[PDB]
Order: sequence, then C-alpha cells, then structure tokens
Amino acid sequence: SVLTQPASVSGSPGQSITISCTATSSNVGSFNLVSWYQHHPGKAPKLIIHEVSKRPSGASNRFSGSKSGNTASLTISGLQAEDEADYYCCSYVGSDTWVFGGGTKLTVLGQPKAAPSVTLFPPSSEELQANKATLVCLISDFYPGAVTVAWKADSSPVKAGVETTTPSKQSNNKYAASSYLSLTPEQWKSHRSYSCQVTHEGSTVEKTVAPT
Amino acid sequence: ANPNANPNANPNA
Amino acid sequence: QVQLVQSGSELKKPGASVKVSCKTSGYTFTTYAMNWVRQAPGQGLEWMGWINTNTGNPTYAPGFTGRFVFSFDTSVSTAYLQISSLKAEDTAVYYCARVYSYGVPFDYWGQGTLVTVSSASTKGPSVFPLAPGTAALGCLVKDYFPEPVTVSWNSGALTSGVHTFPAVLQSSGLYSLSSVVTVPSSSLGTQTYICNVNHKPSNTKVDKKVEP
Ligand SMILES: [N+]
Repeated sequence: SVLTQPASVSGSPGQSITISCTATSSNVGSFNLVSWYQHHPGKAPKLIIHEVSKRPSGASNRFSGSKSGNTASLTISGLQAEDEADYYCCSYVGSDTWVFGGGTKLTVLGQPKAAPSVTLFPPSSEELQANKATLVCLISDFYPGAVTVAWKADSSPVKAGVETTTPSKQSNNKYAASSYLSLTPEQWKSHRSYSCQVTHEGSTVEKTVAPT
Repeated sequence: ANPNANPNANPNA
Repeated sequence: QVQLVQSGSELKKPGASVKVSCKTSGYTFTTYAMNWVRQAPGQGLEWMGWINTNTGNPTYAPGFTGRFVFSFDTSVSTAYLQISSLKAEDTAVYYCARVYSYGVPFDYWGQGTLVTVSSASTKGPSVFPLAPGTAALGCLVKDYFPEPVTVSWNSGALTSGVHTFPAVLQSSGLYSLSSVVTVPSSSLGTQTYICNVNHKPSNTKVDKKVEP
C-alpha cells in the first residue's frame, strides 16, 4: 500500500487522537494533494480534509490535518462516539492516478472492558443421525470487539474444519462472535472431549464438551 | 508523471 | 444538491457479467470526472480508475485492466461500471465518486453497490436443535444460501433472553448461523420451545421444537 496508516487507533471520549499516513514511494511528489475520508461501514465515505489541512465547512471543526516530511496526519479533538469509524488518507500520484492508504479503524472507548461469555454446544442427536457433526461456540458480551478462537481435540489444537465469524456489534454495544468446528461423527466420538478457547485482551475463556 | 498538479485544475480536461 | 445514486445489490455466478449504474443530478455531468472505488470484504478502499466525461478516455489502475469497463450515457447523466468474466474475488462494494479538482477528489460518493460472486446455489437451511440457574438452548441453522435468514421463538412470543448470531460464511460458499435463548431451568417440561426459521430466498420456513 502506497500510503501506510496504522491498522487501529483507540482513544477515550474527550481526548484527541492522531492517525498517521506515510508515503511509501516518491510518486507522491510534493505530497500536497492529501485528502482524508471518514467511512462508517454501510454508508458512503465522506470527505473531511483535502490538500493536507483544508477542512470543508461541512465537516466538524474537531478534525484537522497536518504534514511533516512524508507523513500526513489526521487529528480528531474532543473525541466523541460518532467519530468511531474507518479513516482513509489519499494522495494523487501523478498520471491522473490516485491511491488510498490501507485505512485505520478508530475505536472510541466509551465503555468498560468486558470479558466474553462463551457457550459451547455439542452435535445434536439429529445431526449425528445425518452423518455430520457440528460444534457450536457462541461468544457474546465482550468489549472491545476483538477475539481469537482456537479449538482443541482432547489437548491437541485443531484448525481444520474451523469457521469463525468476525465480531459484530450487539444491541447493547458489546460484541458477539461465533465459531463452528465441523467433524465426522467418528471423530466426535473418537476423542474424550473437544474445547473451544476464546482469547480476549490477553485472557482466555475455555469451554469443553464430550460425547460421554 | 507530473505528480505536483495544480490543486485548482480540473482533471476532466 | 449533488447526488450520486447507484443501482441495487447484485448476486452473480463466476463467469457471469454485471453492470452497475451511477446516476447523477445537481451538476453538469460532463464537467467532472467519475471515479470508481472498491471495498472487498475485510479490506480497505481501493481506487479502480476513472473515466473522463468529456473525452470518454478511461483510466484503469493496475489490477482493474482486462475485465472492467467504465462508460457513461450523457443522455441521462449516468456513469456505468461493467465487469466481464466475474471472479469470486470481485466480491466487493463498488462506489462511484466525483472528482471536483486535483485539490478536491471524491467530494461526492454514491451509496455503494454490493456485488457478490459465488459458485453456490439457492439452498434452504437444515435446522438442528441445540438441547439445553438458567438454561440455554437454541437452533443451528446450517448450510443455506443466499443471505438472509430470520429467526424467532415460539412464533414471536419468546423475545426475552434471545440472541441470534450473524451467520458464518463457509469455504463452500454456504452460510450457517445459530440462535440461542436463555430460559429458567424450571421451565423445561413446563414450556415448549420452538425456533421459527425463515429463509425467504428458498421459500422455506422451519419450526424446530427444542427439548431436553
Ligand atoms: N481499514
């Protein structure tokens, strides 16, 4: 990506935060045609800064832009919940070509951390009658919205047959995710147990089920 | 490549 | 007011073709360039290219040469994106966006058009019970296509304690989701529990009694 941005930045309400944007090549030349866009998923992106620092009157005065060397920078003051979004920088690169930075997920920490609740179900009787087996790991009520999920057969890890969702915002503004492990009926009854392991903020919650 | 375009110019020549 | 209004969501098989429209109003269509920008699942914005609405000359970024065509129809102030020989990796939200000047690119954006390319075919779900001082029970809604599925419980009478998780997209192209509800353990045997699953795209509904 011709323009490097941090993958994520976090700040709490009322603070100011800065998102950097560094040119990876000399194709940007003067690097004076830098623009920034706010993007709430599901809606169209919105222009908020152009020519490095110029703010259209239709954007909030809490947004400002600056540059030093080949690093352009977006700063958001008086951080509010509505600022939570993806932010992209953008530069002209000559020959009537434009490029976008990789994007930055801005998280506004308007909420205390929450460890996930985990519920693990074994394959149903019916499913086993159909010669299939699905383990269902349901993950809810965690904040911030990021987990990793690992599965184990007895004590050995398992990545094959694992399908895990992205975290989705719940109505209470905590986050949910689910993970499924597909097995044969034989595998399911082969082992003593299976475990679903949910890691969040460096701590892990593990649930187990067994055919027994 | 002319990367230092005039910001007021319109590319849709 | 400047308005870019794009056509609706598309669902296509690999090798098929698609044509997305971007109708404009509120300015002279031929005075400003129309650019196209893509966002694939889990990725950032990617500049695709543009078309000069005076000369018709199209510019395609590397990565979008070979199968993509920008065009317009001045009789209706509309720009178009056509993709030939669609590939699974073309799955993305496609945006049109105006460039006012080099200083102010992408000042007005369309709302985006989701284009999904999948080799999967319409298929109704297979619903399995997730048997249970509270008790959790649920329904596994397995192997359906396309999105969306809705779930209720006891024909909508049971709304408290209900959590329906967004679906996982399997490597096969089919989706699965789960719905779980938390109920008093003392109610098992007193209260019947049925999840009502509706998959309009396959004209299928399933009511699955969930018991101990
Ligand atoms: N991003």
